[PDB]
Amino acid sequence: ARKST
Amino acid sequence: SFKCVNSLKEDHNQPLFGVQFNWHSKEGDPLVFATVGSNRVTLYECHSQGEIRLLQSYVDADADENFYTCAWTYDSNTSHPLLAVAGSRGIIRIINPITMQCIKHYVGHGNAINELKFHPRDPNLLLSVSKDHALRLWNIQTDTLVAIFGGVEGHRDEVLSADYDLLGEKIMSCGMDHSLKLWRINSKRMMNAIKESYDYNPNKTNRPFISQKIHFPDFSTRDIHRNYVDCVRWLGDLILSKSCENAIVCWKPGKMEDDIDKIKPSESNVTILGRFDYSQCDIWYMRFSTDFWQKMLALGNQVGKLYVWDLEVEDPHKAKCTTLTHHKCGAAIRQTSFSRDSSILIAVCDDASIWRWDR
Repeated sequence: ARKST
Repeated sequence: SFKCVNSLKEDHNQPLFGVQFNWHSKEGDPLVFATVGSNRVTLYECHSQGEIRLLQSYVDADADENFYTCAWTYDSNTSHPLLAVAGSRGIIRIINPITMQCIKHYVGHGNAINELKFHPRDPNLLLSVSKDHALRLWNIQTDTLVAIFGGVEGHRDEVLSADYDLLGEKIMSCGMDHSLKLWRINSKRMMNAIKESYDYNPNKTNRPFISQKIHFPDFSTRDIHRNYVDCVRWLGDLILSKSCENAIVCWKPGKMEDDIDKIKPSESNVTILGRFDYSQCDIWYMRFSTDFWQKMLALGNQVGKLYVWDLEVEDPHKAKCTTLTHHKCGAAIRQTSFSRDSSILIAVCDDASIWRWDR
């Protein structure tokens, strides 16, 4: 899971 | 009906990770919100015709600080509001919102603070959740660390969110280990510790103040989400929580009829009472909020869409959803905040933009 794109 | 009446952009171009309206503002004073992002916190005043009046900022001396979160309380002796901020340096700053002077700070956490919450009945009790796997409870009157909630049975990865229940008797936390955990603060032990924290004055004793080490949650579940749980809120005895799976689950510990205060740490079941689905919110650190009354629920997603749920229905799954879009709003919303009277909704974004929605 990423914190941002 | 919410209509978009204004927007702006802060000069640093970094994500605005948080926004909070001051719900302790005086009768007749204009409505005020704080935004956190970059190494600053900024206050704004809401005025008619959609105006968002820029007031004053507090900027950390460290260029490398990054504020993530803020929470409002007030001084318990003077009625005056206070704003606490924290982020990546793991340092809590108590800020005088009038002058933006940093009144005092707390160190201890081994890393980034991801969220702050104040107790609903005691304006001094400040809860911090950290990247070091622990939560801490502070008495910001006597400047004491009341307790650390952690240990091997506590969170095994970053704690991302927590919420006191209505009376402030229990905490529910969530984080990167996929679990939601319950910590009661109305045990003899914890009520004793809070009381002792109030009797502590370092000038009149020789002892340091001894913190509680709370190493066991009163309930734990990994059964709600299958990824990072990044936001939690009490709804009465029920829980609202989200991961990055485009869903907010409404649920309770134990079986349908089980009383929350009769739930034991061995409890193995949870009951799912509803799930509110939405689109394009698979990044983590995306927080929903509720109004003062808990009649509504607001969440922004990663492409600038807003979801508002009318919770004024007789069962959680009956919630009425509505949506708010603007063609110029295409960056990720990290957090929402309602004014105390719910006439205004504010959304803040990864491109440093601030969006104002009026009823």
